[PDB]
Amino acid sequence: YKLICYYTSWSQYREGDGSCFPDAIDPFLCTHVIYSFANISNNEIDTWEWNDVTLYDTLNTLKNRNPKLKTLLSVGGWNFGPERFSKIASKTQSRRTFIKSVPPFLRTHGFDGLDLAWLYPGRRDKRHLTALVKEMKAEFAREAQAGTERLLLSAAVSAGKIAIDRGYDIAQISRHLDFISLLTYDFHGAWRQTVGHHSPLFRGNSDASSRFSNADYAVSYMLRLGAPANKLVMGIPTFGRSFTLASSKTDGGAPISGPGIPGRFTKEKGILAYYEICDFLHGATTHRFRDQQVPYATKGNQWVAYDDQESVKNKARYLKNRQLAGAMVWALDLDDFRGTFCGQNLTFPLTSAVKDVLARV
Ligand SMILES: *[C@H]1O[C@H](CO)[C@@H](O[C@H]2O[C@H](CO)[C@@H](O[C@H]3O[C@H](CO)[C@@H](O)[C@H](O)[C@@H]3O)[C@H](O)[C@H]2NC(C)=O)[C@H](O)[C@H]1NC(C)=O
Repeated sequence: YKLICYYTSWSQYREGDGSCFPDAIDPFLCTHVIYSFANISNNEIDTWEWNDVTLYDTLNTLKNRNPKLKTLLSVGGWNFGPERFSKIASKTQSRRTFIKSVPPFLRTHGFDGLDLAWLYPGRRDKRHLTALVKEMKAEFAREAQAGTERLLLSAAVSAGKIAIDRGYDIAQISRHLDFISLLTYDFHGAWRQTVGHHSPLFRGNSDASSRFSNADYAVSYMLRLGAPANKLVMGIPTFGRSFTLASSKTDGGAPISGPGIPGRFTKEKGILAYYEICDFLHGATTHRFRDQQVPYATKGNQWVAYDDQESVKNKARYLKNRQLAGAMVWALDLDDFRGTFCGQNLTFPLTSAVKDVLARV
């Protein structure tokens, strides 16, 4: 079983214990660690943070302790304009340029592969996305002729049915990618004013429309569209989503006035690190959707949708029963990496939970 874990560059600037460097990663925790977000300049892959070269090296030294540990660098991300991506892949001239620039880069800094994080291609992009993948794999296959281990090529893909139909040719790209990460944790849409869970496992016998907004459907749809189970990786969130209640109503469907207040270390409205959530829980009321098998908490006018050890284990069991390749965890820096916030002196409680399920078979 694979266990793909993302590490984000910007988590280093977090104050106090929130600060996280590659240093804190247990080399034996995951099978692959993806460094989050390289950038693109003059149609060529490039660094983002001033000290990326130092961090790249810090991350890749973990491989000295765990010889089997694979690392990848990811291009794109949320702060990377989809248009910029769209622009690079349409013109075969800039595409080939971008492509040829990658292997040397990755080889210089010690990466075993590239992760494509084109955050949401549109209807006019499908054709070009396919081209990018086809050609990149071809270039990688070629570079291996030089006597070295072929570079890996993966991609983070949307879990929403509409987004999927619109910009992805799943059948095509699947035969060229090494593994696909399903972003099964962006289900509750930031568009409108209601309380809801962003990473439900099941549909839940309790609301007819938007049966497409749960991991179960997402996985079944990908399999239907032709992606091999042995290449699909289900994404599991290590963070939670917060909301500011617009009323004293706390149950499903309650009115929302806006995102929840930021966390001490995370500092972003509407998001909270799992370790921030462990602190929040004190004096909070815990609930759990039985149909969807995920929890949520409320305190004052703040409403939080998150994942605990049990929900995460549940998702992992599901993942194993459908016979998927593994799990993907978004942000090791959002889990309790120090292991000092969430009671149990355990390090990486959430990621460890997934690993336990993947490991007992
Ligand atoms: C990776 O990706 C981008 C593309 O290379 C980097 O970017 C910007 O690139 C330069 C750097 O500041 C900007 O500014 C010059 O030109 C603009 C007009 O384009 C002038 O107005 C400005 O005064 C500068 O002379 C570009 O505007 C901007 N380009 C794009 C496409 O966004 C980007 O910096 C990088 N990594 C990071 C750290 O974000």
